[PDB]
Amino acid sequence: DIQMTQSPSSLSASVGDRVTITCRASQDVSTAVAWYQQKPGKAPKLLIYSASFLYSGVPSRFSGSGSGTDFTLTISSLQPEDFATYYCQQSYTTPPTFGQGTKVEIKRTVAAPSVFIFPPSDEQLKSGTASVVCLLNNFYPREAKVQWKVDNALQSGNSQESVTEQDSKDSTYSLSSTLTLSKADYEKHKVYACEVTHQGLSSPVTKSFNR
Amino acid sequence: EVQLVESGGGLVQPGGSLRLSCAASGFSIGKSGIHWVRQAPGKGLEWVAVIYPHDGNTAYADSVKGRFTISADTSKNTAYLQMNSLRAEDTAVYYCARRLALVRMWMDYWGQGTLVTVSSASTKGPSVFPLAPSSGTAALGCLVKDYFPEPVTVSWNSGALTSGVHTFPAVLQSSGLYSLSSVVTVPSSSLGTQTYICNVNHKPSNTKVDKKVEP
Amino acid sequence: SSPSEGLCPPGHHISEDGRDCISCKYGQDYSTHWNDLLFCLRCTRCDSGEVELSPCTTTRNTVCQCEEGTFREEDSPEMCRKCRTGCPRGMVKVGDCTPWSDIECVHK
Repeated sequence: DIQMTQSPSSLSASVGDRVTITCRASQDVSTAVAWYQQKPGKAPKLLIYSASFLYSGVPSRFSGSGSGTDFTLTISSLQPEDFATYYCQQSYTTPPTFGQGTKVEIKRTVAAPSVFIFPPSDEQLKSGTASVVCLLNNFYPREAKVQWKVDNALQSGNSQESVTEQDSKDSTYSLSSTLTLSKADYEKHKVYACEVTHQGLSSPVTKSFNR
Repeated sequence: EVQLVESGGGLVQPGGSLRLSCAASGFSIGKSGIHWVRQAPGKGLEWVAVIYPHDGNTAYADSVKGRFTISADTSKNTAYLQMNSLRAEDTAVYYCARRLALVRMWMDYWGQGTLVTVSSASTKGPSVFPLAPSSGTAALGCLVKDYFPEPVTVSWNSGALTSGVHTFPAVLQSSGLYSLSSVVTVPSSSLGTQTYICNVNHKPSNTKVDKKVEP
Repeated sequence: SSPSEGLCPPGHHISEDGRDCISCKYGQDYSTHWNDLLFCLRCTRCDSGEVELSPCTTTRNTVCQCEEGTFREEDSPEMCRKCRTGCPRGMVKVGDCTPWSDIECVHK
């Protein structure tokens, strides 16, 4: 029926900053719009209903405006509790529909990762497979390039990355890259290397071992 | 205080059936109603259904029409979503929320949610392997490999070791099985002294592993 | 008691059948505008850091202010911080601390 398009997908901001999230309905929904807040692992919470009215216990730094097509959630001064994903909803018709979310993350200074490499354990080799794991610890911003090399041969299509949510104390990220190989393919090569590229490093950092 | 508690989630086959329940406390479902909303892993929110138990009135998302049925038992202050003919794409956390308004679909007091997985894959418990330290701060971990479904839980030292800990989101491997690593950094001076054990729990397969990570 | 156009007045919520306007519970909940909510909104309690300036009524949420010793400005969305007790070394006081502001200083 009715698409709600949020913008931006994501923003970084500091405590204190003014933040503006916009939602656009594909049709006139008058003021039949709500805003919701969701933190990772938790259920959404109602902030605002009928475009501009605050739900109970919602602080006054939260503001909703709009009518018709264009709607706005404003946070006048960002607080530590306000870093979350925000969702617009229309309830002008059935079914009610949601935007795809605006994730509001925290801006901090550049921090270079600490890099570690981990060979397969012998327990795992016994099962007929080998996982080599590369840890990038406590870096900012999120943007990081991990390349794998096996005897200087660039590896493609046999790794997978996972990235942590921004840490609660220091606001950094961490990521693992895992390179999976069969025990036979593993044992045909000597040098296993993880090369990491990131704004906080003056040059790519490589960690490696010899099997 | 108002509280809604979802139950009934689990892993079923395509074509299969599951019945979710939502226990309400602190207000009358008969004087309002209940909404069901779902969030596929990594995705946003999709409303599925509503019921007004006073007049039995129901409404459903087009995705879900004819296959899901929402009902209520006002005597037990509970609503149910009977889910039939389930498809892989119905996989999601299902939340119930209270009907806050007469006409508008405003939702408050959402519950913690219940995970529903629809797959033809079997439950599989993980193997847990050591990520051993020392290739000053040292990194060590546990690689929790090849399980299905979500979720997996990881602690260190029975929850006593929480500082420096990072357990990563699960990733679906090309095989259809999940994997994840949990890692911690510690003073490298402690490697000869403090023992580190990752406590892995995979409730779907009744797997419980405690693995000591040594250099 | 009678809704108009499906909305009830401030201090009231609508019934489940849309035909009655029911009064919020004074000192427990409130609504500030013409609404079709089936429930009134929960009054905010000024717990520990903040003391009550004005009580919750059916049409008005309770209003808090920070206790003596701490301050927050007029429409300030910031959290409540501590008042300075004296001006820095080489200045004089020209304004006292309240719930509304910090101590005011000036040079010599």
